[PDB]
Amino acid sequence: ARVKRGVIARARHKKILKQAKGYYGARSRVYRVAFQAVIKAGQYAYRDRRQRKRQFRQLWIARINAAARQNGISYSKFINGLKKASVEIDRKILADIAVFDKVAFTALVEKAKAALA
Amino acid sequence: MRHRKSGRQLNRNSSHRQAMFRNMAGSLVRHEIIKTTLPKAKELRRVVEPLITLAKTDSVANRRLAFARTRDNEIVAKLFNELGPRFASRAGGYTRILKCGFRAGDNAPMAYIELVDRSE
Amino acid sequence: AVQQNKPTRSKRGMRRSHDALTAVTSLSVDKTSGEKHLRHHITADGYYRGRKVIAK
Amino acid sequence: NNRPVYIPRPRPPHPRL
Amino acid sequence: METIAKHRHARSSAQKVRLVADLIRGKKVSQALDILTYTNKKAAVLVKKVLESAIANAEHNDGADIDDLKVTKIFVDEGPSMKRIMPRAKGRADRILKRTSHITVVVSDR
RNA sequence: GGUUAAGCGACUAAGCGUACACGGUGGAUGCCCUGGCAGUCAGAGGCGAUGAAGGACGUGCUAAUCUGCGAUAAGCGUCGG
RNA sequence: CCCGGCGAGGGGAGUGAAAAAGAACCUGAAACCGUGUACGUACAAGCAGUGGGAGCACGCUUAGGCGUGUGACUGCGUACC
RNA sequence: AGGACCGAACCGACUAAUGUUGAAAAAUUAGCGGAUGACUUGUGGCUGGGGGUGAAAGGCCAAUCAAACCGGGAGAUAGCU
RNA sequence: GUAACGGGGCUAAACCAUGCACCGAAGCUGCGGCAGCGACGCUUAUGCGUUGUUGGGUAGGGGAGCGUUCUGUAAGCCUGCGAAGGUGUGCUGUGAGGCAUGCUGGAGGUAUCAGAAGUGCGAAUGCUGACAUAAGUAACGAUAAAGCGGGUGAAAAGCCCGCUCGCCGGAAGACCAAGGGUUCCUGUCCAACGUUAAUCGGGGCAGGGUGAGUCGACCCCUAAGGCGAGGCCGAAAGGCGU
Repeated sequence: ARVKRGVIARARHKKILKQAKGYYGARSRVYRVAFQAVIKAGQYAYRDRRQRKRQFRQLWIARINAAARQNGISYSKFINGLKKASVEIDRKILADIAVFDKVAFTALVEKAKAALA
Repeated sequence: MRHRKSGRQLNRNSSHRQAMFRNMAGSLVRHEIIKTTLPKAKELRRVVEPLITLAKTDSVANRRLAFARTRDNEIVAKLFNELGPRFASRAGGYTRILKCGFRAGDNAPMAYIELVDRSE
Repeated sequence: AVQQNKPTRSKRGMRRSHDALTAVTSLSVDKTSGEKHLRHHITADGYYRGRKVIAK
Repeated sequence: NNRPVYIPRPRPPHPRL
Repeated sequence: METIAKHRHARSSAQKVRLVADLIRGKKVSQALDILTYTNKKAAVLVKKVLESAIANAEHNDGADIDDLKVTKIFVDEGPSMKRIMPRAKGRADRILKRTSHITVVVSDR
């Protein structure tokens, strides 16, 4: 029983093309070349799903260091004071507080200094 | 480099170019008007105008030289008989060039070259 | 003496960008006949600088 | 739409021995 | 108002007629007419014929007063290509593509 | 409000990239086939010097091909449907 | 009927369920070639992607983002068998 | 008289240049050797594949020759890509 | 081309001893989601109030699944108030996929469970058709050479006529032999070809044109050579030859 595969091939090609839509040059026009992009795009997405956590941690650490140095204390000393005071707040909320409300960050820093000293 | 040199080549050798100029000058002076490409008329001025300059004067040797140039007994007869007196009072500028667009065959600059005459 | 890889339509269009022509934008109207003609050229009918030049 | 029937024999390689 | 006009199966190539089309793209009817008339291209007359057909269609089959008309949409497109075999050296055979182009002119008052 | 200075600073697209709408070359997919492939049921397994198969040339009102035919030439006669 | 070259083609009219069913004629996609729209791009280097990402253009309930296109800048990132 | 001498047609390609996806699947310009004999040519045949022919090079046998082309063994076999 | 800290740069931002803090992975921990393995309290062709553990992977081995043609189900169902294909969207499943719909289309398709594959393409210097690339680049096919005027025509350098310039002229002239089969002439057109246009052509359509006792073929004879009545030979075919 001869079976024609044109419909299935076209469906798969359209799926790949719609996945690859938005790329530059032939990467969004040629299926043979667009297929490589979608696999590479998936690999990049898989890597970035992990890289994003560490990059946001980097950004939050930088923001906390900036705020602490502006207030008159180093990031390491501030974190040590928080740990000695038994504060479980994380870098994300710490950075949000530092960015928006300065008085709250001043309270955090002074409590950390009191715990340290 | 062609610094100050004069004389177009027209994609032709010396013999072909001189024959072309001779024939074109003969036809131009025979018919009082011809149609030719603008470079051809520009290079043909320097040939035709001295013919009229020479024809201004009349003598046996002048007639012989005017025949040797343009190699046409009828043309030389027309010269010294009608081309002389009709321009005896004109010093230079015996020819006029009017651009008339481009040839359809190959899009070449076309222009009509004619004497300053024909005010009948 | 031959291409290692196929150039792209972007580069092709960039190269062809300079191939576009420029309009004359110099249509001159005859003083007498009031006809459009190329500057320093005789009109189609045979009128130049008002006076006739072709007599045909 | 016939495929080229005759193809010339390749140019002899340069001596690489 | 569309008042379309086209000349299919034109001998001139689209790549060489787009150059002429761009000159008149978006200009007034009279300006385009004179530009095409005094353009030194075969495509110039080829598209001037189409422009004349379009303006005649506007005059007759549609509203009069061609004075307030502009060439809004004009574009040149390739057409069917004819295969020709040209002998070459060493017995090699190459294929010559006699390219034809479709030219469309749309003229509207607004 | 004006003169001067410093800083900052959009508005440009010859062309190009992305997404959308509209066009064209192109005959892929979908549907149909008096076209093919393989079998079962039965016949027959030869044609021909009372000139075989296969062909040339002709054959209509018609310039040409297919089909049938042979100077009785898209044909004639007898008997049936 | 008109443009056009007593052409080709096209535009009107009519036939036709349908004429982007017009003989280059069923359904009519892709590589490829343009137009218009919105964005970005003429001091910025490399598998041209991913995460973040300000702004701009389109509609929404509510008046804040949400759906799509674009996306400067930034960390990482040397195609497939 | 000369398997003579110089030199046209004719035969061949010894040198240089151009041409190597060329005008041509070995060509064109000028030089170059024979040009009354072992010369050449038109026509018609004979010698057919481990065979023909070969002033003999492993040369030619329809642009293919240390064993032609066409169809069959045959979808030979490949421990190889 | 600095090039033997990565660079900037550092006299501590160089090396030894100690300490307290922090960054530091897909490693661990916290949460949620999925699948296999063994147990016990129970469900008993299956959930688990559970428990511990496993889940990188090539060749390879095992298990479970998605897609399409056709057959039974199926003369049942959807379908001209719109099937199949095409084209975008929103959901949905660890997935091959599935569902509905905006527009084209126009008359076929097919639920669930089973049966067979010519059953899934991204490569094999793969095959067929089309389109890009180079690129609007080379080239437009002996360096014997065109100009003017008039005519037709929409358009003239190449089409027709006239005057000039040039080439072959032991040929680039005229007859034939072999070889082609109407290309020869006229009228008519630029659909396709002429390496461009063409009104022109050895291009498209129609018509006309080939007159032999003295030309040649045909015919009589024949060389080389072929066929070959009988005849000789050879497994057959067939080879020689009067």
